[PDB]
Amino acid sequence: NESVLKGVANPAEQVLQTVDYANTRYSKLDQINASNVKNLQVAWTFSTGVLRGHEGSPLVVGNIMYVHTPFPNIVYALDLDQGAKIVWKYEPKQDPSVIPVMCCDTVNRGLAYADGAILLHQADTTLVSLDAKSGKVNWSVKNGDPSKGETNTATVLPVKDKVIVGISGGEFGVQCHVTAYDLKSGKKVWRGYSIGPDDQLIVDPEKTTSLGKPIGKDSSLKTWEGDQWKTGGGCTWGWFSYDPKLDLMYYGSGNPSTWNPKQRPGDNKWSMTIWARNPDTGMAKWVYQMTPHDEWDFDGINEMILTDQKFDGKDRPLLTHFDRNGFGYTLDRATGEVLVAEKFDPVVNWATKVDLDKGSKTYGRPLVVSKYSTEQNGEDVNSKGICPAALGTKDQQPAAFSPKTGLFYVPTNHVCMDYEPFRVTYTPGQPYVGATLSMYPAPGSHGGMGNFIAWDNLQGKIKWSNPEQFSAWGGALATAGDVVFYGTLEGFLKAVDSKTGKELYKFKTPSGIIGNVMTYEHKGKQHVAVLSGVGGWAGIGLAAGLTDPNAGLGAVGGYAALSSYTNLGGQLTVFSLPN
Ligand SMILES: O=C(O)c1cc(C(=O)O)c2c(n1)C(=O)C(=O)c1cc(C(=O)O)[nH]c1-2
Ligand SMILES: [La+3]
Repeated sequence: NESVLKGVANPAEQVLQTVDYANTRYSKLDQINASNVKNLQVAWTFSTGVLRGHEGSPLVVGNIMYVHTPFPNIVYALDLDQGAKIVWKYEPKQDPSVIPVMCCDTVNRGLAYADGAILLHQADTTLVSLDAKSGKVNWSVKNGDPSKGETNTATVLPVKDKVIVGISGGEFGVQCHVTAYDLKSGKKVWRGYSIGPDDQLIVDPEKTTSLGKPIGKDSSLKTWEGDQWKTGGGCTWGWFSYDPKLDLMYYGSGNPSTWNPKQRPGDNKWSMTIWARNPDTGMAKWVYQMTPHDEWDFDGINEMILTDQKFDGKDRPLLTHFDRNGFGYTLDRATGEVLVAEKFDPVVNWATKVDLDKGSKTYGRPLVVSKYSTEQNGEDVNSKGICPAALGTKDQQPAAFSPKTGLFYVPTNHVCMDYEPFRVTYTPGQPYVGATLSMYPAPGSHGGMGNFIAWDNLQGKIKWSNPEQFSAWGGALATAGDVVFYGTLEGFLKAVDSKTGKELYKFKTPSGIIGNVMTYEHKGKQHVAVLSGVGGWAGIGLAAGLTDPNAGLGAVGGYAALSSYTNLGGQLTVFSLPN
């Protein structure tokens, strides 16, 4: 919406979970800079009343702050003028039957502002348009059916007069998609599935290009066996980006259906894929699969950061993406050409490289190492030592980009995995996985399970790396003060120098941080806020109460030592400087 581009142009606000349309997570505010951020103090705090994992960030439109919670996804409206008083509250009624049909915690990744409305996407696949000034419901529409195992954890993207939403359920045999709804009415406009026939994909077989060449007819059907694409995954629970000058929205598709690759032969397109659609029609201009025929649940849903940098001496419209498979891709967001494809964790061993030789016969595909391939090791065989784990080198936590340093600040994981697939039959509403996993720190390094690194997307190198004891599940934020903020799983909100990488600030929030750090400006003064509350997959052992070491799909026993640093929580902490 034009109401969104007016909010991105106001650095005192945050009208999107992604900061800007380009998903850069870079704020122009420079009141809190590298020279005074040591003096940062807590201004005020606010508890949400909800436990489990708190992802996302609050929005601040004008002088009103909007805070969301995990299930049942309550929306608070705090009057920043009235001392953070609750002006209106939206407590939705949802079926508690929806919690067990969620892969990995009851999380919700935030709201969005458009045309005076607060857009909420509930866990039960219900899209609600709430009035920003009163909280009254403008319209409610159900995007899916949790009876079939279809939930939602992602945020929405408002573009022009439409709202594009995602759906979760890659672990429940869901044929996922992305859906555009009317902003003023909530009517369905177009629905672009990630898998299936060409009409359901909304793809031009002669004009939609993959790796520079047309995708052809039945590009996705010819890579699936029989009717298993109807339960084929490729879900869309990540972050959405948009370039208005190109009229293109970008997102990533999730894992292909079950975790047993033997019963799912073929490339399983277009799961694990970067998409580029028209917001109005849904027509894909170009498309690129990162992990063909997945064997490790390397959901390719991570954010698509749009930047304009000089590549080979030419100013190119770029697209950088830090995938779960451990590779940081740098693409031409206009054509879809893959320029760079390197590992942003040196321990990644599942593939030797991503073949980018333009006449290699394997152009654009990762060279799968047979030692760490679960399909080659076969069903009911434990593939030991695969790095990264199923949670990947980087999960839902979004990375940030600083145009001053030209670097990407990505909160990474450092966990490897034992993987044993087995055959499973599909029942609607029941999980459709077929794998028993065990996670543990990488044998190298220092025993830590996380790193906060700086990335150069034009040569594919790590400029500097900061270690972390546990994984870095919190979204990062870079500012014009040469600072980057991110939260640790032990509940620490850290600030590092954009160029050097030195820790400048560290404060203990009440719980582990899996949400994204945000900043805003009220009465002329910059504040930085973050939601605390450990959860997601890293804190599934604490959030779900699991005690088995293999429960929670391996992540319960992988983060056992997390319990001696944090409990469950639901707090928002706001920081500023002494007046
Ligand atoms: O394919 C899917 O349907 C889906 C959904 C989610 C989700 O909705 O949160 C996750 C995953 N997959 C996944 O693979 C994963 O590792 C994961 C971690 C988290 C989290 O909250 O930290 N969600 C999800
Ligand atoms: La998944």
